[PDB]
Amino acid sequence: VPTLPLVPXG
Amino acid sequence: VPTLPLVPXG
Amino acid sequence: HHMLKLIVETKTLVQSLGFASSVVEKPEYANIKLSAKDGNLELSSTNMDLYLSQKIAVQVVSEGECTVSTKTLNDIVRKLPDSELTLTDLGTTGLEIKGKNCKFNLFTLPVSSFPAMDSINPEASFKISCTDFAKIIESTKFSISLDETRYNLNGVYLHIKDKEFCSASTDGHRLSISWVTLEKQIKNFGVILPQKSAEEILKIVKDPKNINEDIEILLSSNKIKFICNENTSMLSKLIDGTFPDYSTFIPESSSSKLVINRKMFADSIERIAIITVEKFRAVKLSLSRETLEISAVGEARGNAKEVINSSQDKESFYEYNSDESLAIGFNPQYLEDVLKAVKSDVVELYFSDVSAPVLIKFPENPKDIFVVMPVKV
Amino acid sequence: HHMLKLIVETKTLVQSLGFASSVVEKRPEYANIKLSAKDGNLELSSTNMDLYLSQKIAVQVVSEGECTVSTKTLNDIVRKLPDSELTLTDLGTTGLEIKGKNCKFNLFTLPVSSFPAMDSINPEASFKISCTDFAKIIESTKFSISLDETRYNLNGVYLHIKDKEFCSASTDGHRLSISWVTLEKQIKNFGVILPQKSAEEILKIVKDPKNINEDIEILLSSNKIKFICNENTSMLSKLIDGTFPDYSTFIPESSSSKLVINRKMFADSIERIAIITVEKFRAVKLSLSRETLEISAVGEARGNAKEVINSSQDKESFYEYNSDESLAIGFNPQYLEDVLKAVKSDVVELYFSDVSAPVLIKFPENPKDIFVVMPVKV
Repeated sequence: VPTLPLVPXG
Repeated sequence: VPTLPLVPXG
Repeated sequence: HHMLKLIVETKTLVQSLGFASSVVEKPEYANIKLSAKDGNLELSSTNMDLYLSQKIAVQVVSEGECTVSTKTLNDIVRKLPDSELTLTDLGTTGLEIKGKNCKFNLFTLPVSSFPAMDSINPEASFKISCTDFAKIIESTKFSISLDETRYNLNGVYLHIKDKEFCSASTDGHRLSISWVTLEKQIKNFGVILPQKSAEEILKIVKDPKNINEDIEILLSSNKIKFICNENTSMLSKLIDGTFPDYSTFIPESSSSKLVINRKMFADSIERIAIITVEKFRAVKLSLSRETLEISAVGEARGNAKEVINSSQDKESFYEYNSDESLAIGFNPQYLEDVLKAVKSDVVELYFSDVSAPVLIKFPENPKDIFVVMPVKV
Repeated sequence: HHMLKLIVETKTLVQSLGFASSVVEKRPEYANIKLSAKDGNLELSSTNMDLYLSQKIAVQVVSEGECTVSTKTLNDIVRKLPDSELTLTDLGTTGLEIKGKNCKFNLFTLPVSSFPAMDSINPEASFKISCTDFAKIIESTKFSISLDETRYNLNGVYLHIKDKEFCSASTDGHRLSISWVTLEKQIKNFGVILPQKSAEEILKIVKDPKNINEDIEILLSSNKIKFICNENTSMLSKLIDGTFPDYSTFIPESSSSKLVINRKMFADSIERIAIITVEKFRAVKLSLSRETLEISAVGEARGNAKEVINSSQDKESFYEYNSDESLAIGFNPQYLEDVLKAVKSDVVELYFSDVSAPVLIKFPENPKDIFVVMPVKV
């Protein structure tokens, strides 16, 4: 379950 | 909170 | 071989699965047995103390049986849009539910692991209208005890007195009795039908497909069976206890009588009751010939009062044929349960002293009796 | 003296008490509501640590004054009164009297000097938009707020003005929702994070039949936001103290294939197929080709399911996929369902890249609502 490109956090 | 004359229990 | 295959009207299957799933409430572990035979689909649901069999007409393509998860099958069928569905046990791939554009495969569990309905040698059986049976349960289900330490009050007492078939319930604070005349003389008997059994058979008799038909009731020493309108049978355990002799609970005489519009009364009780707190669920009826004041108090909450004036008008009817005044308390919930049990224009309440029960009668409904203890106010 | 006494239309008071009680919900017996009668109006004030709600309703003010009572007790009582209008009267030691034609309730009061007044706002930006526009913007973004409280800056909607666009964005790391409206007047850029509960309450207020066809004024500052919905209702809300991520970097700049599909048909099919899934693996697979789409799923120890959607230029069953290549890509069905139900649209567009890259979701007749949803491995 990959996350959106939040930086940081994903 | 009185009860009916159930015997036992009232 | 013998593998199940059938086409079924979707709407009819949804209805059946609705009844099947409410029966096993206490549910990811509950299974439903599907049996296709002789032009019918038979759906079986069961728990520790209930067994429900529903038969619906289908196009039986191949006879057979299987069991799948009740919830998964119910959830799926409710969401399919086609008017008809095909069900096919395909063995290792499971039970296939097939609509026009989609296929579901459900894992099955062996039929040898699903119990059949018990067989019963009925000592007594009779038929009453579903309307009559619905009334007797609806006038009595609400005053069952919920205290599980009172085993013998956790159901409705279904019993025969001469040719009258009656339901009674009590919890020590109120008593409800509802009965109907039977066509044939029949042996005396009394059994305590468990609450959940009563609620599920009530839902069945109220179904639009059955409400205008008959229900057969077959009794055995430890089990009761309902066959509602031929195609639905429910076999229920009985509660192992002895319902108290209620004959002394019904007041033989009264000092004063109240006739009052039922809707007006019920609405006013429930309104005034809002101010109360859990520790003191009580409304006070201050009754006189000219007025009734319903009042209540709630600690750290406030107080409330409603005034009902004497009136010969139907919408607001109030008559209290006494020169004495009487201030008497009741749990508002217990009055409300009775007032809502019967669709009647007016209701009669028979009183003695503030610590004696009220007897409640509905004039157009002579086979329904309710008794409610007061509370100190 | 100066004791409150007023006559109020019952239905209107019920409506107001509904908003007063829902605003002070928090993870109810302790909440008080301030009643203030003055200049032809009743002002009802409700507040907690995070929001202050002031509601004004026209009443027959017989005597000016104020009092406070339990919000819950007043709500429960007024909801059960049958008269079209009620009389409210502070009777001192007798409490607050609520009177219909045939019944009287007396409520304990608490001293008014113990009830906080509303704070003010020094707005960096203020503007007015229609309630329908504001409702759409929250409706399109409330559902993708994070519920993970260790991610404080994602537990709200980022309400912001960028180049005369008033926008709400929300994200939870798995999806992003963006909805905006263009403003008429020149206005400075500014952004604040409105907490979820504040968003839910103002949405409910904006959806009232008395408000939905009118306007809401919105004032933004670094430490609070204020809404004035249709003149007579004001809500002042604290903001989440954090920094919303640059969400523009989440939006795919290019896509390799595009799906156009009837929205209800798509949403209904996803929901239907998702039933077989289990909590550990909330996923549906989209197997996309030019000629067909199969939506499939598996649930461990439950079963499996597949639905076939064929290509069609008919509006009711529309399906078009402009690629010679096949694409099998999974999504959490809930996250797709939420986007599909947020916008009343005939068709929906999905723009894909890689199986591990987010999908961009657009509605062609609703160009100011944009959604991004991460896939899951299937």
